[PDB]
Amino acid sequence: KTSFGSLKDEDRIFTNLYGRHDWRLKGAQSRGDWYKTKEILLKGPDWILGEVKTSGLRGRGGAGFPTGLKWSFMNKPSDGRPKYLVVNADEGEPGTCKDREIIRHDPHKLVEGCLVGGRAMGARAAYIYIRGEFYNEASNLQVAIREAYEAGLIGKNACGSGYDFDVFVVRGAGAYICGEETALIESIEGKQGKPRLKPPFPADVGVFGCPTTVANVETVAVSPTICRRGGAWFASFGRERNSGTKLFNISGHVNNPCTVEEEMSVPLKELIEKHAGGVTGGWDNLLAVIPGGSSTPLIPKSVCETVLMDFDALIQAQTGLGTAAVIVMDRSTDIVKAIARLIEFYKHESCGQCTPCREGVDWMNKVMARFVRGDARPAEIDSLWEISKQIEGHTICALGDGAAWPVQGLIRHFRPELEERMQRFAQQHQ
Amino acid sequence: ALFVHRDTPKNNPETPFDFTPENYKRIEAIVKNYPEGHKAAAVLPVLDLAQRQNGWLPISAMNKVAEILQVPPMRVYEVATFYTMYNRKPVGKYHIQVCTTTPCMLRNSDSILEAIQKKLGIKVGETTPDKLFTLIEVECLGACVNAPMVQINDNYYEDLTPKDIEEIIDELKAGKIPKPGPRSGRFSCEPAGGLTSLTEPPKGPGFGVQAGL
Amino acid sequence: SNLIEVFVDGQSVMVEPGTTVLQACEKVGMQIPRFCYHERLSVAGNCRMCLVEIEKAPKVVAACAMPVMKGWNILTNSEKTKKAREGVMEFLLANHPLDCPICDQGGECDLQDQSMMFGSDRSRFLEGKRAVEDKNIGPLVKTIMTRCIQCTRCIRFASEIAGVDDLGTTGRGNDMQVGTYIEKMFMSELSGNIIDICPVGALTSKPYAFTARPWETRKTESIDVMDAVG
Amino acid sequence: PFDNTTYKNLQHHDYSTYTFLDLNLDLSKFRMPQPSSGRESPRH
Ligand SMILES: NC(=O)C1=CN([C@@H]2O[C@H](COP(=O)(O)OP(=O)(O)OC[C@H]3O[C@@H](n4cnc5c(N)ncnc54)[C@H](O)[C@@H]3O)[C@@H](O)[C@H]2O)C=CC1
Ligand SMILES: Cc1cc2nc3c(=O)[nH]c(=O)nc-3n(C[C@H](O)[C@H](O)[C@H](O)COP(=O)(O)O)c2cc1C
Ligand code: SF4
Ligand code: SF4
Ligand code: SF4
Ligand code: FES
Ligand code: FES
Ligand SMILES: [K+]
Repeated sequence: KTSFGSLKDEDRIFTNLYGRHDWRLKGAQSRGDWYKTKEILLKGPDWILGEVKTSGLRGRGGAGFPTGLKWSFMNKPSDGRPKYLVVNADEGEPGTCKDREIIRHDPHKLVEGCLVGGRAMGARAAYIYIRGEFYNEASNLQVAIREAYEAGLIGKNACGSGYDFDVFVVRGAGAYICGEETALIESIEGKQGKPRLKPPFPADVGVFGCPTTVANVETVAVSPTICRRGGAWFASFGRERNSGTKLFNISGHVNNPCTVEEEMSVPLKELIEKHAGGVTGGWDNLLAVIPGGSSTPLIPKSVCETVLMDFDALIQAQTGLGTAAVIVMDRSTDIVKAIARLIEFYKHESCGQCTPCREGVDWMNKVMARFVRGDARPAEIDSLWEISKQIEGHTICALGDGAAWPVQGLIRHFRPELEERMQRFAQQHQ
Repeated sequence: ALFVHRDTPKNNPETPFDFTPENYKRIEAIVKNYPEGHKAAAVLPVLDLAQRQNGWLPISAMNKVAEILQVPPMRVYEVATFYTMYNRKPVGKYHIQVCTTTPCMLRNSDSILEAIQKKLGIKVGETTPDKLFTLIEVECLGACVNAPMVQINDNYYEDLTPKDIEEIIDELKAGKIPKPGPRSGRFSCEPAGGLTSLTEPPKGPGFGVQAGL
Repeated sequence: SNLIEVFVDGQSVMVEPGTTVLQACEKVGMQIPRFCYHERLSVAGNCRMCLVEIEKAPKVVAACAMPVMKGWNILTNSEKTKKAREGVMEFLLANHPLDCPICDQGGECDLQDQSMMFGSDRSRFLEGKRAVEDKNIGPLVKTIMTRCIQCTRCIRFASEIAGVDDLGTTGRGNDMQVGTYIEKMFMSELSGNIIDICPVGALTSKPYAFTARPWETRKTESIDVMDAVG
Repeated sequence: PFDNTTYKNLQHHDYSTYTFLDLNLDLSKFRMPQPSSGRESPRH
């Protein structure tokens, strides 16, 4: 198969995404949730790991690491310490709101995914680190957790299989840096949300020093569907190493901003034209598209015509897939102002532990503010580029790369715009 | 935005603070949610619980939380200063937060901002004279397809225009509680031009289950 | 014997398991520059000065925290190692105040010495620096937090050696301040030793302040008689 | 009757400020005994 997109409603995993049906236990049980879970629990961790590594499912958090291998390093015999699965439900990234709808509208899918994942690695309990601002979603998840506890699906003798598993909900306190897995692990333990250094990986030393696997909501909620329908069913979509379905949040300067599931290798132009209703002012009014939120660099209209929205066709397009969050800017937008706002967001969300981010993100914010005001010279611009090259790869966590990438993308794609802005400032005020 | 504390008669270590007995039971449940030997994790929820006692954190809840969990108070100070959702100053009853990140900036969140500023007669980070509102500016809050959006207390008011946020402010001043939802025609996340996807009824259990399971 | 083979600049050497890159380079004889690392404190790794390059690998690793494995060749004098050092120290000196003539650390400052050794020769910073509000922690240690580089030797010393647990970091980002958050005196048995382990002139000795300079003082090795420890 | 036009997530209009903590307190009677590290505190 070579033509992707136009996903049929039968193959969509996330039914009741829009909340038109019941989100509680009885509504979810009539859609396919909690069905033959005890058979999977009896088949066990080797079968679950094989079925999730046959599908080719990667990490939907934004790094794209293979889920089978990542859940496979944790499978090892015990050394006296318990094992834990932790679900990253933070989404501090701008443009991304898919897991909010997953938690609010399909919480039992998340709980069943937690149970299947904890069976895969032999985890003792599950910790769900929801965002601090998401009070209603946390309460909905707690209601669904109590409803599953009442029916005997989890807790004592989970689903009639003899396995012990628990689920906990830990609210955040409004931090983007807590979305990072090691910083999330530290913030669970009651400390400041500052990321650790790998090694040690969380599979060896994680939360409370126990073995730990941190997985996204989107890659956890699809695990029972993978283990039930089959790995080849999930692998039948998309390209090779690009298998499955993906949730896209299209927003910005579009007619109908929305969250919609789609085939993993759908073209960007087809997705924008079909689901979002088109760019404001037509397709010819396009200026720039950010494919995966503020971490991923922007791409102009010249590349957006013939691009595919998977991992490989976007890393080859000098950008990244990220969280698959589409931000659309048309011709009536100041790109430098948008990038300056993104850098201001990155400097307002920075843990300040390690030196290069702590100094260089503020430096980039000041330089970008001077760029927006135009009070700068062209010779500074490449210097700003070098500043990004002194941040990427020299930081503890990947917020430094996620802050250096938009500046590099904006410079590389719109150096003439910046040069025109500063020369207009020079010829006007001087 | 000062990260150091100066002793004032309003905010002193001798400020009266103590949890209610029902909050003591809730704190005990929070502590029992965590493994033994790692009680310090309970610093994160319980301190937030203290905020729900007052709406803000004087330096008497931090010392009390440090005392009931056997942790030094400087760790509680670190926790209260690292995160932005803990109020170390007395905020108003209705704390309004406006998201001005780029997916919300493209859909004119600054229009909402100047409408609120014109209506309430205050600026960003300023409290109303009757202590009913407090307007600040925050980063992204994870509802970017519903841009522009604001958050009041723990409720989300999304997809607003200036008229809707004016109506929300007049409803808050009257004492009623508005519905925490988008003010447009759509409900949660569907496109405004009709449901493009998920129009089929759900298949139900037993569909697509492979053999040998 | 569990000693494994590693290479520093092509030179083979034996190491124990669990050895960091910094200790292996010291065993060969190379002193990797460091700011937050201390041989008697826990490994923090929040300054990124010790970023050394392992060959056949597309990333620099923190030598103060990375455990070595077999077959590793460590390049302590390559090009990208020096580029990483220069970028990290340019970031470090971006917000540092111009306080060198009025500093007691001048002439024995670690930042000055490795700025001359591994740093660049000019500053491209054309913005405004920050200014941290000062603190009081007693009549022994003079505090000027404008010069602190947030190395967190304060916290590790007060938490692992002195056992006070009264020093910490309040803030998030460029405005994070190392202090006590209240008017609290850091009074302890070993409360002066932070002046020994501050790489900058942020914590100085108040009785010694503005009196002498390190290059004109003669050092005589002697024995303390104040107690029976010797 | 299959209704595809009414938003079914209507419970969250009734949530108070103590809903999450009360739900946790009510759920706390169904939980496993937590494992112990053999000490009260890391500073013990
Ligand atoms: N989803 C969101 O809200 C956001 C997503 N992102 C995206 O996330 C990515 C950055 O996140 P990272 O976790 O730093 O990415 P990646 O470097 O770390 O690693 C992904 C996962 O693989 C694991 N892993 C990698 N090598 C391993 C090994 N040898 N052994 C065991 N485990 C190993 C890591 O522990 C981690 O859990 C970027 O792609 C960025 O665009 C960025 C910001 C927000
Ligand atoms: C600054 C930063 C913030 C992150 N925030 C999130 C997040 O909010 N949600 C998420 O799933 N992953 C986030 N990640 C990615 C995680 O490091 C990691 O990929 C995730 O916890 C699990 O990814 P997986 O799906 O491959 O298992 C963030 C990474 C960084 C560097
Ligand atoms: S890159 Fe920034 S946010 Fe990440 S560990 Fe370093 S200082 Fe913290
Ligand atoms: S600490 Fe060092 S670099 Fe800083 S002012 Fe003093 S002598 Fe100069
Ligand atoms: S005052 Fe000195 S020792 Fe303390 S954290 Fe700052 S640089 Fe390190
Ligand atoms: S950009 Fe405003 S909610 Fe995300
Ligand atoms: S000495 Fe290794 S990062 Fe500071
Ligand atoms: K010193």
